[PDB]
Amino acid sequence: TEFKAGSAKKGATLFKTRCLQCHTVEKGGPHKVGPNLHGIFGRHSGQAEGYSYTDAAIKKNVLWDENNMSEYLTNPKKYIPGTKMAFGGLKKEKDRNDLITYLKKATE
Ligand code: HEM
Repeated sequence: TEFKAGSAKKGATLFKTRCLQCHTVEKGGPHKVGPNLHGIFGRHSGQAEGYSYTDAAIKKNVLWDENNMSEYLTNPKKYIPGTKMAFGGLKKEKDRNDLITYLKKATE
């Protein structure tokens, strides 16, 4: 145990305000700046087909679980140096918790 469940509603609104800009979550959603995230959890870093990932991502070969996702969310480039993800992070564990919740839920 190292991650706890937050508000999905709250997660939904954070995403729209901080991730929507570059990503879709729906099944059959298009990749945009960032890849479609439908089905992320269970998946390894940089394997969505038809998406052009940096070398960095592929090489990392992360198992997208809720826990990893939270560390990544605090600081992407930190986690996967060279990554083309241009996001500062989420310093608050409470905002991250909400988000992963939303994510866990909406990319399923
Ligand atoms: C919002 C805070 C947000 C989330 C959530 C998010 C998720 C995310 C993941 C989990 C990946 C890696 C997935 C995989 O391995 O297939 C990923 C990668 C990229 N993203 Fe992202 N991301 C969020 C924020 C944003 C924003 C605001 C942007 C655009 C300015 C963006 C874009 C990208 C890009 C580009 C990548 C690919 C990295 C690479 O190939 O090196 N994301 N995102």
